[PDB]
Amino acid sequence: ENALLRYLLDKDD
Amino acid sequence: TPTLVSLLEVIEPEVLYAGYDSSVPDSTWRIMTTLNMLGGRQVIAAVKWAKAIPGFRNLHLDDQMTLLQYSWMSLMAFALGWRSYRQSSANLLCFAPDLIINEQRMTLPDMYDQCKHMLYVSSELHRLQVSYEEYLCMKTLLLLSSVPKDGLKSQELFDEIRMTYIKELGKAIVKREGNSSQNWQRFYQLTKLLDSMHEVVENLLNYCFQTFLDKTMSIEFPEMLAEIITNQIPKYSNGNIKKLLFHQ
Ligand SMILES: C[C@@H]1C[C@H]2[C@@H]3CCC4=CC(=O)C=C[C@]4(C)[C@@]3(F)[C@@H](O)C[C@]2(C)[C@@]1(O)C(=O)CO
Repeated sequence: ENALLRYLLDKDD
Repeated sequence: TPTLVSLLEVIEPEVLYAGYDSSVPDSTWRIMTTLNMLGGRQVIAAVKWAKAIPGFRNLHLDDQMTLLQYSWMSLMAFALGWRSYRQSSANLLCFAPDLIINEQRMTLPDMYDQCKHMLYVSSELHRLQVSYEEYLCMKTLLLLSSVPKDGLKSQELFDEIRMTYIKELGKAIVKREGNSSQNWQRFYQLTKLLDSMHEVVENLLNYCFQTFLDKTMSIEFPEMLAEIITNQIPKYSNGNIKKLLFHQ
């Protein structure tokens, strides 16, 4: 699972 | 109205420092280790950058993740080539302003063999006298250089986005008058360099994958790189990669 990459695409900025 | 290349230019990320203490002597292990930590910070910045490329956020989230996972090394190596090309005419690698690898640092054991694939990028940018605008279009094209075997969830849209940035690269070539068999040769030459990045990346990822997997090497990778690498290693063994080429 690509937890950090998903977070960085889903977050604002 | 702002041009497409001017929109790629404003999203060009700030230069990152390696945090390298030069009052301590160099070693191959020390440099490789520092570069991986820098690499992760640079890849996190490439995610922020990709999200701001006109069209990119319109792709399915899974496609956004896929393109970033396939191309991170290509983006890292291309941007390193640019910084190195702009720094000097000499055979240097400008990883960061505080970590420039000169011909003297290249004498370090096993340093030259990994550095030469990276020196090829700046060598080609020097030789082809690549402009800032051509580079910005080429770097966006490197993000869209690989796709899964069975394509993306938004393939139709991706081919449209990719076409737009191929046209944008055309416009930058023409902007350097130019015309016309001279232009076709510039497009031929620049798209040939884009194709050779697959070969540069193959050599860089052999080093990357080995140093990641072999825990006896004690070569650390930050969360960002460890995650992408863990995901990508099986994709290179199951043939789940269609490397797009301009020349067959
Ligand atoms: C030769 C490979 C390719 C290298 C990468 C090449 C592209 C790059 C450019 C940078 O501006 C910062 C870091 C990276 C992203 C990198 F330099 C480091 O991560 C170290 C790296 C993986 C490598 O040296 C290792 O395998 C070390 O383990």
